[PDB]
Amino acid sequence: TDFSNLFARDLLPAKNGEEQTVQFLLEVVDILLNYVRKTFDRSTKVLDFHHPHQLLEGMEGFNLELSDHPESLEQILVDCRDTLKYGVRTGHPRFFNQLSTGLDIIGLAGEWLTSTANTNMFTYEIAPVFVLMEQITLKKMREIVGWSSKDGDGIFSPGGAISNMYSIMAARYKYFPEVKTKGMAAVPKLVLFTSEQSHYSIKKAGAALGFGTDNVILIKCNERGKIIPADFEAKILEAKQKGYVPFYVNATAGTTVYGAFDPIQEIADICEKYNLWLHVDAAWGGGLLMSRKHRHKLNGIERANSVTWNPHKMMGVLLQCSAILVKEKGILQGCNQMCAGYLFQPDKQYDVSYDTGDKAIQCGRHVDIFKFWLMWKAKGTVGFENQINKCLELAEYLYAKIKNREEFEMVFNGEPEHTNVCFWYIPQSLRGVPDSPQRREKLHKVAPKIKALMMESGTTMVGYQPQGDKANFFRMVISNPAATQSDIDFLIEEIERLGQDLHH
Amino acid sequence: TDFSNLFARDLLPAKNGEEQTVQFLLEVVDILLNYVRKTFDRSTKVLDFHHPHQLLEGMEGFNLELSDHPESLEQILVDCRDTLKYGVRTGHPRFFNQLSTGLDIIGLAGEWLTSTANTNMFTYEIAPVFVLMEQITLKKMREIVGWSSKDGDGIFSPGGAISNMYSIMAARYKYFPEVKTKGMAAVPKLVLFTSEQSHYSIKKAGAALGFGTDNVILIKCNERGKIIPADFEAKILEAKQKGYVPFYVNATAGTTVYGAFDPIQEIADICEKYNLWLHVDAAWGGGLLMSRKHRHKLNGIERANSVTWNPHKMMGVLLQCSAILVKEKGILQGCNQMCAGYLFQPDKQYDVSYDTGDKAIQCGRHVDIFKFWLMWKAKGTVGFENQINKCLELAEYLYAKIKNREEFEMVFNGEPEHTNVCFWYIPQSLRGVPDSPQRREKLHKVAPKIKALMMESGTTMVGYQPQGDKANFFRMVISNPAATQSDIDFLIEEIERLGQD
Repeated sequence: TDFSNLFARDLLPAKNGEEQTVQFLLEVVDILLNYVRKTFDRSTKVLDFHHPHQLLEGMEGFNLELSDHPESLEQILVDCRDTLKYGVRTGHPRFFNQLSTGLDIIGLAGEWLTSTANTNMFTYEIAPVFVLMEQITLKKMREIVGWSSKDGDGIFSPGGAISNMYSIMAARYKYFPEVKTKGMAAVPKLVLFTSEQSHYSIKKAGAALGFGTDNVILIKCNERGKIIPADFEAKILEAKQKGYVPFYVNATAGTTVYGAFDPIQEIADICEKYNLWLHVDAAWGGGLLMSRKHRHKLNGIERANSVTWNPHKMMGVLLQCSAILVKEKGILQGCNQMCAGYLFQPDKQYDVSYDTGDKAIQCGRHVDIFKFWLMWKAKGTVGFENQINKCLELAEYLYAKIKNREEFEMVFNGEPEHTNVCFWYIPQSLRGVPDSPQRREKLHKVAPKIKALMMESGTTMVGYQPQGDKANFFRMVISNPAATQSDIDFLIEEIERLGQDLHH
Repeated sequence: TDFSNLFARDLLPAKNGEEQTVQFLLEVVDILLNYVRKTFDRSTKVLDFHHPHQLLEGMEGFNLELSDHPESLEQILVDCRDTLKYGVRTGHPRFFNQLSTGLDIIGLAGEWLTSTANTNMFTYEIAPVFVLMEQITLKKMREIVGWSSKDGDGIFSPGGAISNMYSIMAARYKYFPEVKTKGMAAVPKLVLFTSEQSHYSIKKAGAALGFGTDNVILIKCNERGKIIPADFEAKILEAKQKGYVPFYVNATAGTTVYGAFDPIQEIADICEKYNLWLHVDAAWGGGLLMSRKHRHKLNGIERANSVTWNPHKMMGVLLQCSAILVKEKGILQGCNQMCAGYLFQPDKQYDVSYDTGDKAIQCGRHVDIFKFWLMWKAKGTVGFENQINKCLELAEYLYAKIKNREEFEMVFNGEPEHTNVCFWYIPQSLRGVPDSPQRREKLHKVAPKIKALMMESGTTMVGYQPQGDKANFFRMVISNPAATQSDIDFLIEEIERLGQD
């Protein structure tokens, strides 16, 4: 009869709704604090798995349907509790399913404040502090990349896929600025280059931006999943022999599956020779720039024309936090500006070059900076460094543990460059067969079955995927500071235990 | 002591940091609660304005610079307090600067939960509840638009600008699917049509997607800022006469400045006749679909092939909340899919049609659904309706108040269709008049001066802008349920006060 007789219409801005608003929000916070507590407790399941149809039918009875009339605030609080009950705990020490794992407390605080501030990034006028924080943070990132203060630009975007899109748009504007007014049909045939094992967002941007996927050329990778530079130069020559114009390459920089690093320095030499825009996709591998021990894997990045870097991956900033960094200033502005009305707006009393909105592809833009800035203040560069180092350390631990075991087979020959560890579990019946197309078809079914059993028990989660002619394999990854040695020991033992229950 | 010698490294996941984690977060919440309290208090300033260099060149105990070593949690709490101190209160009853104004308490709660859940929208695997909420909500939105309850399509996007971009991509794939593989050079000179007063995101997507801005054709508007269908038809004929290929029109649907509504039904007739994709940009005007009294302004929308609708504007959902709705299912999937790795994954144990990420242009995608879904549960459709109705009511009040005053001049002849009220403050010197390029040069300087004085005093904020040949004018807008009639009285009196100063 308290919250069960109260409605949202009775809260602020409703006259003198202050105390009840405070009490409601404190009741919400209480629910979230309990969830935060349980996230770091290993007795808690990673997830209570339900098929889509189970939750759609009233489970139980959590009602997802919408209606004409309001529910009570008590029912709203119940809906909050149930939503968290049936979701996946992405902060759990034993959640290894994605590249982004864990729950940073400072990041969480930063997020809660950002939501309270509730503003757009497009002008200094309504986001003065956040605009300056972005400027400070972006330049710091460019310094870490190895670029000089002489030049530099950048913006945060809604995901690294869109950061990658930015780089291609910027590269096309630098070389063929007439595309903006006249379109793709008014310039020569432009061709892009990316690794066979690079992220699909390159092809996606290729299609979206009017290049066509036929004109996104995949470069051959060696055994370790790295671009072979000789193939890159050969593809360039092949393109211009038929009258096409090579203008852009994407180097990764920490691939999504292998965690491989493309040889940036060799690629840069070829780019300098043929005048190609060099983009480095460090969405995943960019975290390693924070480590003195590991940053050498990105050597040559200082020669890139642009860099994609996702703090929301390795640095464990909360979703989303993705930057595109561009060496030369003015390219993003020139490429994207429409000088509308109305929003920018040259006769403001302040320097309108702080209205960053017109160099974006977005109009309205969510504030992603505060959570990241605050975390950097709370940790220091050394904080990120130590965190990244231990993640990579326990990835080495994992690799060494399974490296020479009969139960496991490594997908490729080579030490992992990132926290990615790619392996098959080999069931007893398959050990020493040997390798055959019939063996691969049976092996293919092993990973999805084990994953199904993982999700049913809710003990752990890890991703599986095929690649090229390889059958489904586990891609283990570590980015969660909550993950410990015993959590890795647990996972290994769990996969083995579940590999002995393939008969359901 | 307390937090003076505690650090982030001592909090969870650190072994014994549970008690200090809870206490820290409760101290953060306390700061946010005080800010929420003050947001709805009219004694509080909307903003304490500072030039960028003023904030950069040191504020007391507040360093923006980053360093190698951590600050104490006490200093972190101070940084939070200072950040909010020097920002703009977008929830303030007297904040009228943008189309998105106000602070919804349920929306705020929803946001806090979403951040705690911290997940991606791309698969049912890691976002089971949120994926279903999105499916339920999108179909409800399609029903409100007037489309079928079965099938249909849509997705939430990071802004209405990108929702607009989706619609052009979808139309292009529907009409010219060869572009995806061959590029734009395989189908020379495709053109897009949009109003002269439509949102710049159409031109922006035109440039980005390879059409060229030359091939984004602007349609003439009448006195009231509406597309002249006449005109629309004439430009189509002109375009195909020179060999170009029309395929797409954008109708708005609630324009950013005038708040005008394009005549969708007449445009739809022309689209049906010439086989053009009809997109309705209801980013701003879409909130009016929730009102039985006002939804008629969007009559014909049921005939659209796609609709952009931003709950984060009129419905007052916290940024960002934007949907693209597509009548025909499978277009977004066909247009956008890359069928990678990873993730998708076709051989999962659950129905993989519930993995929706491959029809997006994004890979990773922020959960924008919960805050919106929760607000809808908390308010009901009737809740949104009553809220929308009062905002439009006090926009009528404003219009009537200044309509026949010597101090004010209306930018165009006609009653506002939305909450947008466009007017000049005319100082004594320019009464009256006559209209000339010489006079417009003087009037242009008025609005920016008053705005500068507004921001200095921090009493209120309202936008100003030019359009075509018109000098800078004020564009008042109302979307904040906290705004009252007395706040409208205050703003008007404040404009007049600042007007001769």
